[PDB]
Amino acid sequence: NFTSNFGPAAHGVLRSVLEMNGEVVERAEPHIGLLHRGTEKLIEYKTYLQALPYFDRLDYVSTMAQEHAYSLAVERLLNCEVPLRAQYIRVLFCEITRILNHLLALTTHAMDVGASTPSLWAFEEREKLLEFYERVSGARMHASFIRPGGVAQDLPLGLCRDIDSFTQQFASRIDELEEMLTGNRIWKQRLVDIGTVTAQQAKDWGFSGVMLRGPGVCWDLRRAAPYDVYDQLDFDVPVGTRGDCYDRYCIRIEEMRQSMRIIWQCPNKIPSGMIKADDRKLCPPSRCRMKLSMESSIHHFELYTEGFSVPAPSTYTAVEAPKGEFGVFLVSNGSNRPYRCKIRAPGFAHLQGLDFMSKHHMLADVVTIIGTQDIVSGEVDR
Amino acid sequence: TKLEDEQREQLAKEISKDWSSVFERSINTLFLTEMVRGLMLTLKYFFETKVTINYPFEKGPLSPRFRGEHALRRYPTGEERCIACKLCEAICPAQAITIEAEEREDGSRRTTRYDIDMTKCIYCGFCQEACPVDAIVEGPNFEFATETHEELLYDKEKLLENGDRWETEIAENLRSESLYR
Amino acid sequence: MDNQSIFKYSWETLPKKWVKKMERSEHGNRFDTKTDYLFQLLCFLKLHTYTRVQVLIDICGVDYPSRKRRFEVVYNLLSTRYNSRIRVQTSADEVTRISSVVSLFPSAGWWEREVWDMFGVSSINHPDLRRILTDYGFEGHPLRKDFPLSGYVEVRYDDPEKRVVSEPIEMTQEFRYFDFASPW
Amino acid sequence: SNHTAKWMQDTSKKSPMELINEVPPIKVEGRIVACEGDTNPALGHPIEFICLDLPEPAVCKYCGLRYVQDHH
Amino acid sequence: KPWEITGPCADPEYRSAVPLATEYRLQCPATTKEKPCIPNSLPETVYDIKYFSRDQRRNRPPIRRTVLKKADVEKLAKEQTFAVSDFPPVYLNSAVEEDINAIGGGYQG
Amino acid sequence: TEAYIRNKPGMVSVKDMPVLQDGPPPGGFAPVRFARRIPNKGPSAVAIFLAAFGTFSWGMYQVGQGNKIRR
Amino acid sequence: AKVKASTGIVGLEVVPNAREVLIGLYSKTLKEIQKVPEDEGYRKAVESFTKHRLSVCKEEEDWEAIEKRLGCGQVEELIEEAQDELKLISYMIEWDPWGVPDDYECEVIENDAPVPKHVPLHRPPP
Ligand code: SF4
Ligand code: SF4
Ligand SMILES: [Zn+2]
Repeated sequence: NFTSNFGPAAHGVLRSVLEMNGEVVERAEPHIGLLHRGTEKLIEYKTYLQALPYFDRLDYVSTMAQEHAYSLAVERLLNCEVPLRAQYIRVLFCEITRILNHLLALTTHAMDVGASTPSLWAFEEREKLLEFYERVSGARMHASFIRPGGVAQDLPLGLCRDIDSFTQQFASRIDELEEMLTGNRIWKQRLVDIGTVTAQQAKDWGFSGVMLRGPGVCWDLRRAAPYDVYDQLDFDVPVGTRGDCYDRYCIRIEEMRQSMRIIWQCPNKIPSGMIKADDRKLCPPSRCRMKLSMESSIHHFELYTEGFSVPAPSTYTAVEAPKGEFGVFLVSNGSNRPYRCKIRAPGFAHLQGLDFMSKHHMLADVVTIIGTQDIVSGEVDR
Repeated sequence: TKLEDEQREQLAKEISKDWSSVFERSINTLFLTEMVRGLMLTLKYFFETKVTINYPFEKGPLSPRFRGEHALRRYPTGEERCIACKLCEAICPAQAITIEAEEREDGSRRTTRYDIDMTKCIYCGFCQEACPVDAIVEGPNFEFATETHEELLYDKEKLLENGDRWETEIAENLRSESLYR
Repeated sequence: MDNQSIFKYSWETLPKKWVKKMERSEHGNRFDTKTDYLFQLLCFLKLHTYTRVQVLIDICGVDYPSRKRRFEVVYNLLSTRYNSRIRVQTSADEVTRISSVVSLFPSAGWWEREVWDMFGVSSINHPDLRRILTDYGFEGHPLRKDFPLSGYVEVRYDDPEKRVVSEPIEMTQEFRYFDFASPW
Repeated sequence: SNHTAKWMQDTSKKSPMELINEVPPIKVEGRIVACEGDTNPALGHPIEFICLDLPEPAVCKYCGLRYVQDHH
Repeated sequence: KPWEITGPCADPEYRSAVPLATEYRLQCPATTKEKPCIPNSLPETVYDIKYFSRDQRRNRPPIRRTVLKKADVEKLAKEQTFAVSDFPPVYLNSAVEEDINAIGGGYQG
Repeated sequence: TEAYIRNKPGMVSVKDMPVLQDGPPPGGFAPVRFARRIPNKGPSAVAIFLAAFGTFSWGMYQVGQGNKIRR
Repeated sequence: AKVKASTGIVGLEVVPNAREVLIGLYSKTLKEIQKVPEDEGYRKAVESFTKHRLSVCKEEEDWEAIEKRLGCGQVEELIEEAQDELKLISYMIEWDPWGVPDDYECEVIENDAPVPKHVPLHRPPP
């Protein structure tokens, strides 16, 4: 049994070591500490409103579902309701983020396997969506836009019209991409029956997201525990019949289309009203009030110096991120700094997956497995 | 693996119903019609126009809610805006601001040293939200790519004051964000 | 308002010998148990044909540097069939070999290695292999309340003297700590 | 002379203090004023009602404008 | 055009991805032709501020604790009795093998 | 701290005070498309097979006539 | 009629002997819990519901009908659950823990802290 190394597209930094035999991967094992930062230690020596950008930095492809999960955790721990327009725009952008992540993962998978034109077309579409981000608030990626209790700024005018234009042209673009890949005998023979996963060992190794929904078992948090407006937003939730690379791929495309259905359902129901709060003790007052009234200045000052204090208990909060069940565990006590905020990105489950499900294959199939897993070492290590 | 033998039989007994079906599927997989379809789509995109923004002459689209090279504005009278609240330093999530003040001679309070080591300053935005007088702001300039770390350690307010070379442009943005912010 | 059913049934049919505390909150239902029966309790679940959990979501450590039992291990795990999740939370001190669950849920080797180096809590059976997250030979366990934010020895720079080296910390612009507290 | 010497370096163009002394007083008519500039937002400088019952100008503590009562 | 015989390029419900200036963004984000006044409060609050009744936060019940001994354990074990029903409920859901063009003629969403 | 800021001009009560102008126009802009649709309109089986076989036979006949000329 | 097409899950494999295997498994579990363990708790529960499921499968006798009436996912999934339950019983009697000796505290804690409706909570299945 050879002992080969694998230190590679730019599909992240990761160190695979492979006990090999001929062209068979008898045992693959990843070394993962290669990008560590101490995000939990920092959050602790930090705060709530100051630690939001950390969640923005974890899993840096899907750059808003993380803030959405952290905001849900703080609200649950805090009992701070949020207005309907805030909920609606927040779901809208969570779904745009899902589409972003799916484009990137799917077409980077296509590049690992060998295609390139899908990568470039998907990256054009990603440019459009990132333009939506940077128009609404902040830079292209890492838009710290979902604070505890709602959003930071209202969205501009015309953004909905642009959303609609993108919706139509993007239905067409997904159709093009699927025609380009789904059905090409090369892609089919390269993807199908590569990395089968029975639901028993799926639930054992603790997969989530598309992975868990690949082979059989039909369970996503949006339908099970519908955290946000999602009820009024009926959708489809596809499910694969024989868990493997091809079925996870088709799941991803159907999830893109369902996300389009949601992204249209929102700008038809969005209830024009207020955003983000009704207490200038958990959400800071806007500029006019802050510079005209008196107690608004007191609350702005206290809220940007020490932040809000949340009570004693500890909670767990999960969100259907584009990858899987992104989890946050808060152990806050009294004071304004989050005691022991623990992350539960699905990267760990997916890498142990790689370990067991990458046996008795070839190195091209190892690359294919990483592709279909859609790993981001940022979130797997944090 | 006994079932796979049984499954592969039915799957063949199902699609191979008539002769037309087998013949069609065979010359389908034998004349590469999906290959031809992919090639034709590709050739269409080839003939079609491009994107290729041609950077150094026509830059990309932005939004007044942009974040970039910081700046310290000042009143129309030429009088500085910053008053040393320490709010920007307090809310800095990266602690990338250092600020040290003193009572001036005429009486008003101002900043003796104010610096933002731009690197350690990730560009998050909280600056322009904590300021009660709109002193510090993020002008829409992203072309500053010096060749020595020390520069990106923007100096003790001096270069930050020179952000006023954008004072017109920045001003525009602020007006368009006075409504909803 | 979520999973009173599974929790109630699990508590009313359990062998009540090995349950030290039960909390039916609305944040999350807690079975605080003794570290001696943890494997027994978890193997009861995942097998009983009503409260079958079958998936372990997280194994996180919490540090309380003011109690005799310093650490706190926590297992967050759901039931995909019965749409419910519970949080089994055990206590653990400095060196005290805690049982493993890699036999039941194979998805704990990585989470148990992570709780081996981040914290210092041991693990008697297999999963206590070498460290995972922290880089290499590392002095402390860098997530308790003692390992400072900037680390003991962390300067790491190139040396044309030889090649590259790791030397003790002499960082500039020391970490400022603001107070912000509020006596009401 | 010392503060602007601590922060400013050029000493060719006039310092902020010099400009805000170059602007003359306002000579308002009543007994109480409020300094922002000309807009309520987008110009900051929250309301800073300042009395005018002394024979010398009164500074504003943001953007010192030195209002002065006109008549007796 | 020579391709135009099969694929999305030969479908009347097909759109390209080169949105012209006038049709995509005819109003720049800065100087719009309107004047938006975002809401920030409800009238009831803005003229009847009352922060405890608004801040039902910190208005939560206290944490209630109880200890149990062998006597109470035995009593509960005896009084307790299961039933053929309401053990827990089950959360069952299965595949359906639905089409694609169904919902709203395959359009609305 | 909200009345005139939000809207000063002419209202008699706090209700019906502001003008918002935030969301979509009346109608939902469209019904949009989300389902795939790839028409299959190429010559399916017998057309292409007869094309291949006929052009092969005729090309062979032409090769024959040409080799006659060359001889 | 209508033997089966596919259970829908990848790990489970259909079996036409659903009724017979369920009868055998349930009889065995009834016998095991009937003779072996002490008459408390877990034993009470398992006796009750297992004899229930035995009776209902034996009476319905048509696997479609046994699913539709018993009200659980699939006969295969029920087979899995029964096998796992019997395995659990074996483990339990290997390390028989029944009976609280004395000096026993089980602190029941409860706080009714209200949480908003827009937070992920596993709403009960109807
Ligand atoms: S908040 Fe504004 S004026 Fe106040 S100390 Fe900072 S930039 Fe300076
Ligand atoms: S932009 Fe953010 S990172 Fe930079 S100093 Fe200002 S508040 Fe901090
Ligand atoms: Zn002034």
